[PDB]
Amino acid sequence: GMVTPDLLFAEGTAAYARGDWPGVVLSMERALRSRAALRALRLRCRTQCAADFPWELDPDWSPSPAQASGAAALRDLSFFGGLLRRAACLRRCLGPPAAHSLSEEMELEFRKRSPYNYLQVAYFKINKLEKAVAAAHTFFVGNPEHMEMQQNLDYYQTMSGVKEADFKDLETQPHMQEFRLGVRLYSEEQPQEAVPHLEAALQEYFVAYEECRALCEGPYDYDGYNYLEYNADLFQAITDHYIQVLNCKQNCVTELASHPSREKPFEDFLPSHYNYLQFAYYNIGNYTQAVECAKTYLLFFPNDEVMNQNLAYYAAMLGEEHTRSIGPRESAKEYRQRSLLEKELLFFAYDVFGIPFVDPDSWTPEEVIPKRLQEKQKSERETAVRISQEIGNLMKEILDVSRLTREGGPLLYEGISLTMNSKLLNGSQRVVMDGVISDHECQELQRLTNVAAYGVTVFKALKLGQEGKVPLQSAHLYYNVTEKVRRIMESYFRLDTPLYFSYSHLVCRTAIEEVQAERKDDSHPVHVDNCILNAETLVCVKEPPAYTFRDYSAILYLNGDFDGGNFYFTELDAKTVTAEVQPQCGRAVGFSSGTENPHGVKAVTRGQRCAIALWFTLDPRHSERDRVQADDLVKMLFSPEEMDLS
Amino acid sequence: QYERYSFRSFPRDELMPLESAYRHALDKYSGEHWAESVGYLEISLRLHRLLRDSEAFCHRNCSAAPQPEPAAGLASYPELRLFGGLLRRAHCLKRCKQGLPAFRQSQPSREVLADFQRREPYKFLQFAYFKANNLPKAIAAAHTFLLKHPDDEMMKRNMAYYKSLPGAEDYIKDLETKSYESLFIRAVRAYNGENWRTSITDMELALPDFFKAFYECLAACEGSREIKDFKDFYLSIADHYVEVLECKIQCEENLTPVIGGYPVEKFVATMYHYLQFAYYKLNDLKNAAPCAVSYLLFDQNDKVMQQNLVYYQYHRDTWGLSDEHFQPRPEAVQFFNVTTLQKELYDFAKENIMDDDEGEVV
Ligand SMILES: *[C@@H]1O[C@H](CO)[C@@H](O[C@@H]2O[C@H](CO)[C@@H](O)[C@H](O)[C@H]2NC(C)=O)[C@H](O)[C@H]1NC(C)=O
Ligand SMILES: *[C@@H]1O[C@H](CO)[C@@H](O[C@@H]2O[C@H](CO)[C@@H](O)[C@H](O)[C@H]2NC(C)=O)[C@H](O)[C@H]1NC(C)=O
Ligand SMILES: *[C@@H]1O[C@H](CO)[C@@H](O[C@@H]2O[C@H](CO)[C@@H](O)[C@H](O)[C@H]2NC(C)=O)[C@H](O)[C@H]1NC(C)=O
Ligand SMILES: *[C@@H]1O[C@H](CO)[C@@H](O[C@@H]2O[C@H](CO)[C@@H](O)[C@H](O)[C@H]2NC(C)=O)[C@H](O)[C@H]1NC(C)=O
Ligand SMILES: [Fe+3]
Repeated sequence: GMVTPDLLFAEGTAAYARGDWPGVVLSMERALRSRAALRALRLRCRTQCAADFPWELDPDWSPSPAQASGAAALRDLSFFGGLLRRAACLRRCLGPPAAHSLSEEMELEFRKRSPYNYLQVAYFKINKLEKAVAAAHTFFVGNPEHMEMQQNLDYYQTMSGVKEADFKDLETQPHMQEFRLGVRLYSEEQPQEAVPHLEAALQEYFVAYEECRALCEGPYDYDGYNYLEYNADLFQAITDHYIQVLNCKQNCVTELASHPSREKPFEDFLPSHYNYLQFAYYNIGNYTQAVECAKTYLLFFPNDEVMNQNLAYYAAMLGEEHTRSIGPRESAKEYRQRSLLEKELLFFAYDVFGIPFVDPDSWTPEEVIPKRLQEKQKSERETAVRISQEIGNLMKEILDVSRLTREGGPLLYEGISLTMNSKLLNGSQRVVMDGVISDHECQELQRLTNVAAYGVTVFKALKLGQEGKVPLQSAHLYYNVTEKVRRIMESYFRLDTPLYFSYSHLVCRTAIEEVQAERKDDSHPVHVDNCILNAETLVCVKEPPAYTFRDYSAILYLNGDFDGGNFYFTELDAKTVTAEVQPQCGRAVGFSSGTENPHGVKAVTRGQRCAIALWFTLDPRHSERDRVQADDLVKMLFSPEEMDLS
Repeated sequence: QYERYSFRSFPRDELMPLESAYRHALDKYSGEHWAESVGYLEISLRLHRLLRDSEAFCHRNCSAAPQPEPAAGLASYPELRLFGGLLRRAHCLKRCKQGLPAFRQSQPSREVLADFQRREPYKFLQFAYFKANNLPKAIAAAHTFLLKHPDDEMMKRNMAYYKSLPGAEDYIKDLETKSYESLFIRAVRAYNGENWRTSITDMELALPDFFKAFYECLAACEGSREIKDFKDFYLSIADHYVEVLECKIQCEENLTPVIGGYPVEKFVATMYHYLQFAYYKLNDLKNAAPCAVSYLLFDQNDKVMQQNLVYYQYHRDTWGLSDEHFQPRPEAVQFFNVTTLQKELYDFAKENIMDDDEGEVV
């Protein structure tokens, strides 16, 4: 009765642990139907309320001067009155909001369709072979990396009552299945049955798209614990929330075309639809529909040669008046207009507020992008092609290829000496370089961390420096040194894609000599930053409760007098030691955070050990939301401006 | 302590964060030192006033901007137009807030601003003034704190003690004064002296100043909030605006000037009443009619004004007036519309939006 799904999932899991198959099938079916009903109810309410009270717009006004503030007040009040009415109706419609809040873990286990595995096991337990093979097939389609269930449905097919047509999916959306069936069955060069299916595969898409647009208005996504010190004004809250909502809306066109069987999303979905449609239409002989489809494709990429030839050939063969008569499909035009306006707004936001965004479509005209972004993109392409030419020349000069090409860099800054390379350190993608900074810088960093303190981020250090508790020069030096280490480590590994931060904090370890009695356990078990290692299983997992976007990692030490607490690299078995690095002053160790490099830290002895750790990702979607704030703060404090108050 | 103050030019020697100066002042006050505490308290008050005026100047520059003309197609999509305009406003405000010096130091926490609005430092300031032989200043500080809070007990005893002291009978002044209240007092004094032209001039000067101050106080009222729950888009912003609307509707009565300890009611109505009486006494109906129309708009029931409005209507052109002299002034229309709309929005909101899960403790 509209009960929370995770409770039913837990009850079913407990019953399965006991082994009561009727209980588990009942619980799992109830949970799945509950989720479906909840989604349908939310969609219906949220799409009816916004249509009952249309958004109003009456901007016709020209203010007489000094009669200016009142117009702003009136406009703001009218807009917020409309908003309040919409919110009142939506709240009166929806109902009790407690049930809709669920954590991530059940979301992932719903994505993996493990309940379907539970259903197949239970249905086999109670001789329900049809539903059992249905569940097996849908789990296989969802995740095709389990040979055991392949044997399972093979053995299911061994005993009678099973048909090829019985293999029906229960989770994949209709439009994707229709499109795949149409393309596959057109691949046999049979044109007739090709036209209807694709046409159907067209319509559903648009409808499907609409529903996604109505399921994006979700709760804000705070950066973990950053809501304790959130100090945003009202007009900042609106902008941030709406920018996130618009980003999540525009992210949908790269999700509606991603099928779990394929490892990468399809490219240019709607234009490919139109191209296949026009080819099939010409083969069938519906000539006007063919010229229509060609024309509506030409609205997307206006500079394609082969289809220009095709349209010219159609127009020469056909009477020119008919070619003039028909224009492009209206729905595609409307979709393009909406998407283009949204992209323009999002790119303006990226230019000004420094909130990142990546275009999911390849058909945007280059007139909607500001100038600075164009210059940055040109520079990025230039450096990428330069790196490609350099690596090509280096390969021409020729694990050895990896050992000689993927690392070995320029070391642009002076005073840097390659101390330990990959060949000596017994492995791949490991670098140990010395003399990143002098002793003075280490001393100021140590003073900064001693004055106030395990959680001092660069942003926090700069804020405290602005307040006056900690000297400012130390914070400025911290920011400059972190940028410097980013640059050098990125340039050493010959990385074409630009590099972005993910986290950067200073820390200090203080030995407690009174709790070291019989403390034979390691300070931290050997692990990997990318995945979670299950020790004896000897297999990793890209499991979201462990960050999956961190790619490169770096650490730099500051002090040069203690004992214990070394750093070492350990093989996958978590027993043998491959290499170790002796801590000193100005030592930097860098490695890829992949599963091939498990690192380990020994326990510390008498003294204090302080160092900085850094993690870099390659995906521009995952960058800190405080780095831009820190950049703005440093621009505030050390790049002053002036404007006439008179 | 407001003598050496200038928004255009502020000396850089005393540009410290507000909390640091306030904490130093309290620590010195507990340490029995007097002169240093006096200086630091004056510094803190000046800094607070500078911050408030900087916020006002920043929020006057941005909202009062021409609306750009959009493309023809974009006019078919309302929500995008609205939020794009709002985004442009936010970007302009953020760019213009990296300007004025007062915004380049530490931001005070919410509680410091809350207590400063409550005018609490004036108590410590008056005690310090007493400990340094500055009796008129102490009297002024005591009266200034008493004006905002008239129900206290120890401050009344202190004020009675000061009044008992000889000589302290004329330095009773409000330190945190405004222009419009002084202009209103002068205008009323002139009116009771049966002088007309001076009253008209001063009162007309007073009107737009009060309108500007009220609009600024409305604008700078959209403060921050502490996040305490997660909701959907529409609800989780509607609650924020409900709180801001409460703090907004608690704004008109604060700006009301007080005389004799009894705040006056219907301030704008009193303004227009005095203006109309003076204009009638000067026999210039051409200006008299709009004032009567506006006051009758502000108060729908008054026999006296219905009577003389009828008498005005009986002479359609005897004084030589046209139909452009029976409609309200634009400014009064703006004020009345803003007030009524805010009242109605709060009334509508306090029936459906906020959850009813708290009750009176029995
Ligand atoms: C091209 O295919 C359509 C698909 O049914 C044929 O039928 C047309 O269907 C559309 C759908 O609204 C409408 O235009 C008419 O109902 C149908 N007739 C025409 C002339 O469009 C259509 O006949 C086919 N054209 C040719 C030349 O075979
Ligand atoms: C880190 O910050 C800056 C960035 O390189 C370093 O240089 C400062 O910035 C200006 C701009 O070119 C330089 O010309 C000056 O040498 C520096 N500024 C000043 C005011 O001297 C800066 O030196 C680095 N930080 C430290 C502590 O050296
Ligand atoms: C509002 O703030 C803007 C932001 O600087 C200022 O606009 C300036 O306007 C003058 C003439 O009106 C121009 O000469 C300047 O170039 C403008 N500054 C810019 C564009 O940065 C100004 O302070 C305010 N504008 C007004 C009062 O019209
Ligand atoms: C508030 O503004 C509205 C529109 O800007 C105006 O409302 C008109 O008020 C007059 C009398 O004041 C009425 O005769 C009209 O019928 C009203 N029109 C509408 C559309 O409501 C007016 O400027 C302000 N409202 C009032 C009641 O004065
Ligand atoms: Fe680590």
